[PDB]
Amino acid sequence: PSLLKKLLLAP
Amino acid sequence: DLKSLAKRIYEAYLKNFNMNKVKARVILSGNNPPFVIHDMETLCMAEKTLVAKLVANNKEAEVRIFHCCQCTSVETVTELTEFAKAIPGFANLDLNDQVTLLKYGVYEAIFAMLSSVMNKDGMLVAYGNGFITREFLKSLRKPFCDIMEPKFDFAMKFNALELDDSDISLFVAAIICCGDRPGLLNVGHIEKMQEGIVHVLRLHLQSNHPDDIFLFPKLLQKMADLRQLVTEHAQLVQIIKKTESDAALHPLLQEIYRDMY
Ligand SMILES: CCCCCCCCCCCCCCCC(=O)O
Repeated sequence: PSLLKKLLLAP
Repeated sequence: DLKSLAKRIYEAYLKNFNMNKVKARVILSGNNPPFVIHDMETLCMAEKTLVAKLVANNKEAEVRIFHCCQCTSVETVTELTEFAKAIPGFANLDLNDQVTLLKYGVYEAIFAMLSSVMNKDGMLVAYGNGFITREFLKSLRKPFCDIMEPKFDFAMKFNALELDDSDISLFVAAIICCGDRPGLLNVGHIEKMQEGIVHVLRLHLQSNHPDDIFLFPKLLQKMADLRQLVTEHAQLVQIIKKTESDAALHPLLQEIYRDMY
């Protein structure tokens, strides 16, 4: 749930 | 098939970065011409036209400039994440290893790619619509005058290699797919993926630059140089954080810098 992981998960 | 890996990485680079070296050279050669920022008057003019929302209310000019620096980095991290997701094999890595590779690779890739918008006199900013002079950045009060000059120094020697976008795309992929980053879960798998990309880079350079028999080891050294450049940059950013209370650090960049070096 980190900000970088949220970028990676963005569709 | 190795040609296919190179082509797929080049295509992913052209799709995902707003600036590439051809686009930058068209602008720097002289619709939408770049506004030149060479002093405080022209900084303030540029701000009102290109980042109007930032100054619609102001904090020292150096702090506003550093804010724009960070905003550029945040945008480039997004571009690098999308690029990474299109690197063949990257999406098959453990999600947490993907995060780790981005964490440790984005600023090395940022400063490598920054070279494409730099010449000896200045650099393109704001999606190609501003050109800020190297002397003006040197003129800023300490510590802010210390941010960009080492990046210009790196870029002048990097640009003398006369790489094109097909080279740089593979170079940036190799930066991201580094098996020796701290905290990786599947080192062996990442080392093998990296080996594949580095293999394609070596062959591509042999074909695209038949005049320079050392170009591949030159670029291996540039990767090492970029690691040192980033460590030093992180140290300066920490000085800014503790001594420049008005210079708010963006939370994504804070996350990248945390527990890095
Ligand atoms: C409107 C003029 C603004 C121009 C300000 C300069 C933008 C330069 C972009 C280079 C970013 C260098 C990165 C330093 C900040 C960071 O640590 O992410």
